[PDB]
Amino acid sequence: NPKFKDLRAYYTKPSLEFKNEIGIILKKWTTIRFMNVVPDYFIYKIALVGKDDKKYGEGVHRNVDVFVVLEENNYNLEKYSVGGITKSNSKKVDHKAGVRITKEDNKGTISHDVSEFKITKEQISLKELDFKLRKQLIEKNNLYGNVGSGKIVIKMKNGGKYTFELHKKLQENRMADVIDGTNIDNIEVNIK
Ligand SMILES: CC(=O)N[C@@H]1[C@@H](O[C@@H]2O[C@@H](C)[C@@H](O)[C@@H](O)[C@@H]2O)[C@H](O[C@@H]2O[C@H](CO)[C@H](O)[C@H](O[C@]3(C(=O)O)C[C@H](O)[C@@H](NC(C)=O)[C@H]([C@H](O)[C@H](O)CO)O3)[C@H]2O)[C@@H](CO)O[C@@H]1O
Ligand SMILES: [Cl-]
Repeated sequence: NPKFKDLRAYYTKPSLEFKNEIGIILKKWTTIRFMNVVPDYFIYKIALVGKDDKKYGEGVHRNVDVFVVLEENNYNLEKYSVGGITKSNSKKVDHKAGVRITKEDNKGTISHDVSEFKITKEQISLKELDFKLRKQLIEKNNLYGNVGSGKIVIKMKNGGKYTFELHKKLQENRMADVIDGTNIDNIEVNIK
């Protein structure tokens, strides 16, 4: 009940997608480092968390895509987002993955729904997957209305999996983890 409010608000935030941009990293001036992205005359500050800190050194980084979710921060920054950095596509991707949703309402009834998640990137961040999928589950399945727990599992063609626990926000460090979008096989969602 109480926890759903915060999650529903976060996962209904607006997002932005920047592709084929350049990232600019200057000397560390605070506790976390940032990649600056300037698509159209405003500077986006992307926190470098988890694996991204060692992945991007000072200087210019070409072929950068960013999945952006602006949010509040303790650094006094106006256009701040965490993770979501990937390598731009070498060429167009036109792929898709079936989503299988099992939901048990607050009355015990078990239902099923299906959707198709469209994949247009070779490399996709767990940030993007987690965010887009939860937003879809809120809009179409009322996630965080009556029920707000369970899991999203991204199943890969090689047998790998990536799990997002629905009762809390995706851990920040994992927002920088990236996977092969073309190798996503299907997605399983269980809400309870
Ligand atoms: C304090 C904190 O934020 N710690 C996180 C780890 O999360 C904690 O430990 C977990 C075991 C769990 O108890 C969680 O609730 C805690 O916050 C985090 O560990 C990942 O947690 C997620 C669930 O939130 C998964 O359990 C993940 O295991 C898997 C996965 O299913 O997603 C296993 C899977 O085999 C593996 N896939 C491959 C191909 O290797 C994936 C994958 O490594 C991750 O999804 C990539 O993000 O992991 C736990 O690893 C941990 C992940 O690095 O980060 C902080 O330490
Ligand atoms: Cl695995």
